[PDB]
Order: sequence, then C-alpha cells, then structure tokens
Amino acid sequence: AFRYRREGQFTKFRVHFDRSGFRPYIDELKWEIMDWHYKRAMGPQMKKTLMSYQEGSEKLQYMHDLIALGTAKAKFPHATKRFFFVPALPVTIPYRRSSNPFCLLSANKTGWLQWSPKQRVPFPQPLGKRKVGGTDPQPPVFPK
Amino acid sequence: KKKRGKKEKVILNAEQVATKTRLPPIRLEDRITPEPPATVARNIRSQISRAVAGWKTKRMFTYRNKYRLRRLVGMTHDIDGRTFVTPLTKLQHQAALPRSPLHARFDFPHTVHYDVFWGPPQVEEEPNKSGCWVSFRVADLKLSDSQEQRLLDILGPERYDEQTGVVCLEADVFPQLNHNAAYLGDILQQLMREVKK
Amino acid sequence: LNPPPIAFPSFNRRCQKDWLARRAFAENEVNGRIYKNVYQNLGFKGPIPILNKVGQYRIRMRCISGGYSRGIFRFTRMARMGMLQLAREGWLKKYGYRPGLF
Amino acid sequence: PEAPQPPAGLHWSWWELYVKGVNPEYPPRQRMFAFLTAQGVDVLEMEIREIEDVTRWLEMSNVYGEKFPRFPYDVTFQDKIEALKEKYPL
Amino acid sequence: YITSANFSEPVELLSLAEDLHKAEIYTQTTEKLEKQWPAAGGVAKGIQGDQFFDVMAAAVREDLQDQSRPVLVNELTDHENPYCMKREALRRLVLHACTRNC
Amino acid sequence: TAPRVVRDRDETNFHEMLGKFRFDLQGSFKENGDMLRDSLLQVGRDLFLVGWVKCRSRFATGHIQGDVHALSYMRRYLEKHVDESVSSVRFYEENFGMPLLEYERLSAVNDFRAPGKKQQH
Amino acid sequence: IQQPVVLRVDIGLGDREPVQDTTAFRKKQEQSRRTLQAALDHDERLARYHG
RNA sequence: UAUUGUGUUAGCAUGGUUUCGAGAACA
Repeated sequence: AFRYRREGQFTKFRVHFDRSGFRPYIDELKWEIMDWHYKRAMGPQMKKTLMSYQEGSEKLQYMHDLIALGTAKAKFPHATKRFFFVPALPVTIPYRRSSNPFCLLSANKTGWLQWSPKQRVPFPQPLGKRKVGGTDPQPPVFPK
Repeated sequence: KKKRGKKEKVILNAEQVATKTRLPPIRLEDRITPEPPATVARNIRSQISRAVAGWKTKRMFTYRNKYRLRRLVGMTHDIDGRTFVTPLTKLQHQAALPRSPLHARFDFPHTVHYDVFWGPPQVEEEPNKSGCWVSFRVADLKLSDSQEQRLLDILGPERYDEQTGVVCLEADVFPQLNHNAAYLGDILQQLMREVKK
Repeated sequence: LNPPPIAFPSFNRRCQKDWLARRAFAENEVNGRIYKNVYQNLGFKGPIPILNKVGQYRIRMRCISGGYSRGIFRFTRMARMGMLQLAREGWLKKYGYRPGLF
Repeated sequence: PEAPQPPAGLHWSWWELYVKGVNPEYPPRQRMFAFLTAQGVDVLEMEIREIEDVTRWLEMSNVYGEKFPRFPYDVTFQDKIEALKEKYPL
Repeated sequence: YITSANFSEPVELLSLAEDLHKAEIYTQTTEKLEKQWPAAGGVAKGIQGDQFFDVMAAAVREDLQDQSRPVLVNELTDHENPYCMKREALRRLVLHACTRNC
Repeated sequence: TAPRVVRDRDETNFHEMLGKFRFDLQGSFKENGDMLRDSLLQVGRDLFLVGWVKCRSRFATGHIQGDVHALSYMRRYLEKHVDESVSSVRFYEENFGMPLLEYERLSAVNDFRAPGKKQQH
Repeated sequence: IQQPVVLRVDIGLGDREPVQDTTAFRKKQEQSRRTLQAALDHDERLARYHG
C-alpha cells in the first residue's frame, strides 16, 4: 500500500474550501501583477529625465537642504562629491506594517524604493516562444 | 445586414409636453445611500393592512400556527423608558484585579495557549488567528464533593475529558487578540465565585 | 501578435453594472435584517419588494479578465482562457503550481 | 511650487496629497478641498470611500447646473453636509 | 557622462564607505553597548518583574543605538535591525559587478 | 548585431559572449537511455540551456547553445562525471561568439512512433 | 595627496535636550525660500527640469 | 478606492493564440 504517494487525497476531493488549511493566492497576485507594469513604463522614463541635465544637478538638492534643516549637515568642500542620485519609484502595494524584525519592508520609513538598472534573471519567464503582454508599443504591420 | 436599420425620432407631437423636463425615476446607481428610518416603518404599515384586506396564501396560515405554539410554552415577549445594565458591563464592575505583577490572582495551575501568525508582509490579514483557551486539571484542584460535581455540570461533558481528567475553556467572541485574551480572564474568575456555594 | 496585458481589462458596460450592485447591498445590508426582525416578532410572513434591487442574490460571478458571467470559479476568478494565459506566462510558479502532475 | 509635508513621526504623507489634489493633479478634488474646509469638517480624517462619494455630487451638480439635487427617499444635498459635519467636527 | 557625479568610479566610492563601512560601525557599537550595560537576567524575565534599574537601563540603550544609526545613501529603507543592514549591504554590492553568469 | 571586433577584452566583456556546445556521446546505456535523459534535463535547467538533445539506447548527440562560460561546465560533466559507462567522446563542430540565439526552450527528442509500425519496421 | 577625510568621530553619545523648533528656526525658513524663486527667474535649462 | 463607446456585416478560400478530425517520428 502506497501511503506517501497518496498523501493529500483526503483534502482534495473530500474537503471544503472554507474547512481546509489551503490559503487563497488570488489576493496577493492582484497587487503584484499590476505593480510590474508600473516599474517597466516609468523605469526608463525616470532615468532619462534625471540624466537629461548632467551638470548643475546638485545645485537644486543643495538649496533644498537649506530650507528643511537649515544647516547643511552633508556639506562638503568643492573638491569632494556631494551625492549620487539613484532613480527610485514609489510603492503601490498596500503592504501591512508587520512586527517581523527580520522583514525587508516592515522597517520602511519612506515611500520610495531603489530600482535595479539591469536584471539578468527576468521574473516573468515564459514557458515557450510566447511574449509578455503589453510589451509592443508600436503597432504591427502586415505584408498586404 | 441586420441590427442597423435606424428609426427617426417620432416623439415630436406638441401633446407630449411632459417629457425631458425632470429627472427620470430613481436609478440603481443612486441607491448607494441608505434608507432613512422614517421610510422603513411606512412600508410595514402599508403591507400589514393589505394582507388582512383579503390577500391570503396557502403558506401564510401555517406560519401563524407555529408562532402560537411558542406562546403556550412561554417563549414570547408578550405581556398580559428604561435604563438597564448590560451583562458585559456588570462583570467589569465585579472583578478583583491584581495590584501589581508580584501578586498571584489565581490559586491553581493553568496553561494559556494562543496562535500567533508570523511571516512576510501579507496584503491581507489571515483569519482564525485570535483563539485563546485555558486548561486545568480537576484532580489537582482540591475541592469538596458537592463543589466538584457543579464544575462539570455548568460547562457540561463536552468541555471535559474522561481519559486524562482535564477541562478546557475556550473563548473567542472578538476579532482582536488583545480584546479576546482579556475576556477569558474575566469569565474564569466568575465561574469559581458561583462554584463555591 | 500581442497577447493582452492581463493587468488591465478592456471596457465592458455589463461588467461594471455587476460591481454597482455590490456597493448598494453593503450599505443596505443593515436594513435587510431589520425587515426580517419586525415580521418575525409579530408572527406574519410578508414580501420585501425593496430587497429586489438591492438584494444579495442580484450579484453573480463574473470574469475579471473578461466580462462573461459563466465559467468562473471562486478559486481562480477567471474563465477558461484567463487561466491558460496566466499560467503560460510564468506567474503561478511562485505560488506552488507544478503542471507535471495530471 | 509645492507645499511641505509635516506629518507625525515620518516626513512624508501621501494621504494629505490625495485629499488636497496636489499630487494626483485632479481639478475636481482641488476645488472640493477648498469647499469642505470652509464648511468646518475634518476632511483629513475621512474614509477613502466617502471622499469620492461627495466629490462626485459636486462635479455632477456643476456641469449640469444646480437643478437636479434629487436623491432616493426625497433627500436633499444639504442633509448629507450637516450629517457629516457632526461626525467630523472641524 | 559630462558631470563627475555620474561616472562609474564615483558610484563605487560611495558604495563601500557608506554601505559596508558604515554598517560595521553600527554592528560593533550595538554589541559593545550590551557589554557595558548588562541587565539583571533574561530579557523575558525583566518585563514580568516591572522592577527599577531595568526599565531605566533598557531605555538608555534604545536612545544610544538610535543616535548611532548611520544613514545609508544607496539604501533608502533605513533598516533598524543590525543583522538585516549587513545582509542587504552585500546583496547590493554583489549585484553591481560581482557575477559573471545567469 | 555587432561582431566581437567592437571592444571585447578581459575587463568586463570576457563573460558576455554566446556560442554552441561540442559533444557526441556513444556507447550502450541502461534500459533504453531513460536515466541519461532524465539526469541531463535536470542539470540543463540550472544552466539555462536553450538547444536540444537526443538520447537513445546507443546513439546520443544533439546541438546545445548558450553562454560561452556556462557551456564550459557541461564539457567536464559529460566527459568524466558520468555514472554509466562511456566508450569515447566525439566532436563535430563548435563556434564561440554570435548575436542572439536560435532555439528558445530546452527539449529532448523522443521516439513517439506508434507501436503498430514497430513490428513492420 | 589622496586621503579625503583626516579622521573619524565615531563616539558613543546621545544628543542635546532642546529641539530645533523655536521661532528663530521658523523665521529663517522664509529667507531661504526667496533665493529659490530668484534663481528660477534666470531660466537656463533648469525651469523644465525641476517642473 | 469602478471608468475611454459598438455581444455588428466579415474566419474552411488572406489571421495571431488555443483545439477537434486524418497521417508521420527508425541507423
């Protein structure tokens, strides 16, 4: 008699959805699939605008610090770099502020997260020759 | 080919003056707002008078017969302002709380169990994560013969195990964990007050 | 050519109408119990016409990546084609989906 | 150009931007903020579902004019404003 | 790369002296403080006693650690747990230029 | 489709090239080569294989394409790290550096002939 | 020739008791705002970049 | 926390995805 091979049979055909240990998955995917498109369309656009004006970019940041804190804590001489701007995007997923000390987002004190400029392992890996929907801005053309 | 032949606007007679002058009837989109308490009572008076007028049904007399049965046994609010005290508030008033952490409230062993969910940040809260129950052994608790019988009678045999001889008390009438936890501790003390009599 | 962008459904008048009834019933959910309590205490069975347009049964299952009102389950909330495209795009692997088993 | 955000504890609050209509750039919400604030209602502590419900009536009664305040059960637009004020005093 | 604040070299300079170098300073400070500011016993037992000299000493340590928390430049999350700060610091540096294959 | 003539060197582009694998196995296998095919598929997924492979009782060949560095590991695996017995290893052709790739998914060609024609053949 | 920072100031200490939220700090904010508007007046590939 | 018209002629004989019906996979 195969015992391990038949595991989970009882909770497959003789169990209710509301009377089982299985949790729903559609709820998480609802807010996850939508956020992927936001980072793709607004990703390159944000970086292009930041790099549009190479010089004189740090002047705006320096003046802003004189109004919030008054005294420039990060002040440095002309012979030292001020900072490096990193293209970040806002958070759209309504995550709950859990009390997990080992979490990566529970201790977030700002509404902006870094964006990877290059990725070698695409998350939406297709199972075949099919492409990803919404990744063809230019309309198609037929030989006619 | 089909479903395309249009029709001219034939509504042009001078007789049709009462048209396009007022908002249409109530729409389902405007029903978002709730019904005021004045209108809900009006419908009850209009419907009760219609049924007695002669609008009877085969399944209407059977309902009345069942209601009359509960009257004889004495399960009706029929009598041949008020400011009462709710049972929950009454228990709060009568409760001997401890004076600081170093004072023992109870005088018998007891185990408290509760499930706490931990994991990655979930977009939604997981239900069925606010249970709290207390267990205690009757054999360890020293009591008289008359008092011991009453303990199992109030809770019944469902909350008592005949193999080991332990009693489990579960209370879950609140969504929050903190609110539910405090509720268990109040009812537990009240039970002992009536048992010793 | 170009499979649909499954995050944003197209326009559909019938699909939007179904969601409209959900909001109306939620606000009127309290009034539904009051109508049943008064009749039960008096011991008389009568109709409640006001519940016809704001009833819970007026709402039915519908496809989110769609607009058809048939062939939708409570687990996937998608039609036959909605699940096929979602599963073939590589989105259910993280959620424990092994297509090897029959 | 842009107003500051002095929230409690942190230094950023998206809720005040949405209700004020500065970030969303929604003209209908921008005019709604100046209207409710004058009436004396705590709009900053309102639900997301209720803010949009009131804003819909303001735009509907503006484009078509103040001539169709009809509501189910013979309700006037002034009753909602007064009722909401009590629940949200200033 | 007209400006000097966007070249490849300056990015690496700020990615070591502010990410990993600053993380180590906080890690040692937290451990050093615990040695010079011990408690009566276990952390769990100290909360059930509500005794003096334990609530006071613990409160002082909380402020000292908060004031000794460097602000990361590359990372904007501003994690408070020292274990997480060091774990995530290496991930950002490894993904910049450490790898050579998928 | 720029060739390697543009600026590949030992600084950062040394591990940014593609190519094709070189292997030709031959020899008897257990059962009908089922063990070899299963073992090669599991390892191939980790390396993100793109080409195909053919496995049989005796014949075993194919065309595997991917990264220049990724394919290097497979050469040693399929030459000495073989549980079964191997007589010799052959080669047909190889090429390093090429823009884009031909295949998209890894698959193994299996004999799906009907059982009725097996007796006639 | 090459050392940017002379030394470090990593010393375990708290902070001062008073808060930098007095009337003097608020008054100085208005002065730091005028310069921002004056700089934006001289339009030079900066007006559209910020807005 | 709803928001960019058409559930209409026109798919076997020009169509993208999916699939029913017949045929094939060997050295």
